Amino acid sequence: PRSLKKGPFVDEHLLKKVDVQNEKNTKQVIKTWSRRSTIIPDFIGHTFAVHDGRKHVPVFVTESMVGHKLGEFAPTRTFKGHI
Amino acid sequence: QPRLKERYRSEIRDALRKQFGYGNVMQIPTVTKVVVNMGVGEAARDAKLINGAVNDLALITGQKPEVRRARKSIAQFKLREGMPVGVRVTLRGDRMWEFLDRLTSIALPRIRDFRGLSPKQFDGVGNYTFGLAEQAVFHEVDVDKIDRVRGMDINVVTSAATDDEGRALLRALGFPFK
Amino acid sequence: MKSDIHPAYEETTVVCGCGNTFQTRSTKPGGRIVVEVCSQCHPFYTGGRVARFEKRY
Amino acid sequence: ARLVGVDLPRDKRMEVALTYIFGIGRTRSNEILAATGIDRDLRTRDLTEEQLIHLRDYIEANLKVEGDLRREVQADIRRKIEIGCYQGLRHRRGMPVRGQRTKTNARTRKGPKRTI
RNA sequence: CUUCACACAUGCUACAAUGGCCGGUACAAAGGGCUGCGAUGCCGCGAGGUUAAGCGAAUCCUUAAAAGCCGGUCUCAGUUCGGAUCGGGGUCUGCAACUCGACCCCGUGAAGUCGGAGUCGCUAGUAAUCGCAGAUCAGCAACGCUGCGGUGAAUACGUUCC
RNA sequence: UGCCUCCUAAAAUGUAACGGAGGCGCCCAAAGGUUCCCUCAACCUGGACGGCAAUCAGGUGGCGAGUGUAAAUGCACAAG
Ligand SMILES: [Mg+2]
Ligand SMILES: [Mg+2]
Ligand SMILES: [Mg+2]
Ligand SMILES: [Mg+2]
Ligand SMILES: [Mg+2]
Ligand SMILES: [Mg+2]
Ligand SMILES: [Mg+2]
Ligand SMILES: [Mg+2]
Ligand SMILES: [Mg+2]
Ligand SMILES: [Mg+2]
Ligand SMILES: [Mg+2]
Ligand SMILES: [Mg+2]
Ligand SMILES: [Zn+2]
Repeated sequence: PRSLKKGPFVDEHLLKKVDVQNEKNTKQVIKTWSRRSTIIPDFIGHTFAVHDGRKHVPVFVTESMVGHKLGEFAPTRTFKGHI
Repeated sequence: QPRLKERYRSEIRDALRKQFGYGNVMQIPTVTKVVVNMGVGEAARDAKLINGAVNDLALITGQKPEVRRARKSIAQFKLREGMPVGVRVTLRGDRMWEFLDRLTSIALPRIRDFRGLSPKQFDGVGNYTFGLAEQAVFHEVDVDKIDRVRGMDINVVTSAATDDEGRALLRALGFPFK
Repeated sequence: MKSDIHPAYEETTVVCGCGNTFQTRSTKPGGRIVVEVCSQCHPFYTGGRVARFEKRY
Repeated sequence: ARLVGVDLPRDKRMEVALTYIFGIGRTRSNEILAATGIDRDLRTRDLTEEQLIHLRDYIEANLKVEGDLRREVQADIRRKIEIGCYQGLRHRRGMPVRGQRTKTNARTRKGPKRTI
């Protein structure tokens, strides 16, 4: 939580969504709503579907988005322009 | 005596007679010329490539390149027939081996996020061609004496007769492949 | 035309931070080219989801 | 009197004269002139060339100057764009990035008035 | 509810020498404190961290008031004016700071050289300028609002015209 | 309304019409003289931005490009 005294922040419901998927060979996308969870250096190569208010946006954590929150990649304001 | 040339006729010249069944030592493949051009297409406006694309390949390769003119006029590029659009150097002899030495050793493995070069880039004869993204790693140029970035692509021309025959020549020379 | 047009091109010794060094010929002024990664100290030359549950549970 | 590649202007006190280097402000200039012993109240025309050696080398140990900071700036602006973050969507169009107000202001991140 | 080709209104900070910065050094008033005020000491460049005396308060804390006076320096420059923007690294509150929090450190140094038609406030402790406290409040986008005191002018022939 | 080129024009030349198609009243101090050297366009394959097409490299390619300017005769031995 933004201070270097209590580490980074990940919601507890984000992690334990998988229990028996070490042995049936799947890489299931996560239907999540926690925009506020910091991408720690353990989500590398995984994927998430982030809720931007009206739908879910698929983000792929490559390696270089390791210091940012999860919600920075699903924008929440549609703006094509004035004219 | 350059070090890649003496290493070529030390084990590379002999290893291809076992991997490929050549009867004669004159059938052994060898790189003949290495061609580097910029191709500065943004020279049909304001004509500033004299300081740009000539004064860097002279520093990279070692000899001053050839300003090349257009063949015909294409309207959508503002390109008139008889206008400098590409800058090309040709490397032979000792300066060819000393460019491929400086390429594979220190220049090519310092591209940002480098994961090799594609081995599917042979034309059908045994001639290899890859490209680069920017005014590259090559330490002879610096930020104090360069304008805007510009890329190059490098042709490697061998005496090989087919693709894997030329691919195996470039493997022992030191080209990475994924 | 192989006279007073091309730049100066003399001998130049390269050293690496790993310790690999060799002698070539280039247009570096002074023979003082310095790399910090070379063709022998670089990668690509020498090499389920329940891991979420392993960390904080 | 080139110090790092910026050509310091003549007739100027050295505390402010070292600030025209891109990458050195007022705080760093107090600790360039401290570790080298050069007094602050000194004109740059009285700059001894042996004294110029004492601070042309201390910078490459700890500080950062033209080129290798301006590229560190423009690569960080580069990095945010292709990963597709909120500030990368915001550096392409030109609107301000640190959560500013876009309704009545932000003329610094834009031009003058466009007059529709 | 914080969008952004633009437009209006209310303010703040400026364009500097009656000033900027650095060092020493005086003088307030009214208010807040137990789900709190954190003195002293120590660590940290700094926001702050930790320890804990006193205090339901004319007792203790908030509390260093700032303008001012003295000395040094800068010498009229888009600058040692201006601090918007942006890069990087931090701290605190909160379950949580990406959309969308203040604050701190380092780098970056945009516009602006006193403002067209038009228009606004003010008759004396007033205008002008300088800080401080409060309420809502975990925190704050407080440059607002409601109070407090410091320094402190210039003019009013006159009722023709708005 | 003069000059240039094709067709009509009947396989030498010539040949009418208010018959059918287009040009000219210049341009070049090199786009002239000579000497020496080179082969083009299109297609295919590989290649940073680069696309049907800029520049590169390799194939295939006997003239399909090009010719200061209209068309005809020519020109790759080049007159390009
Ligand atoms: Mg509102
Ligand atoms: Mg201290
Ligand atoms: Mg201006
Ligand atoms: Mg200032
Ligand atoms: Mg002025
Ligand atoms: Mg009155
Ligand atoms: Mg409050
Ligand atoms: Mg006839
Ligand atoms: Mg006849
Ligand atoms: Mg006519
Ligand atoms: Mg001639
Ligand atoms: Mg000719
Ligand atoms: Zn090495």
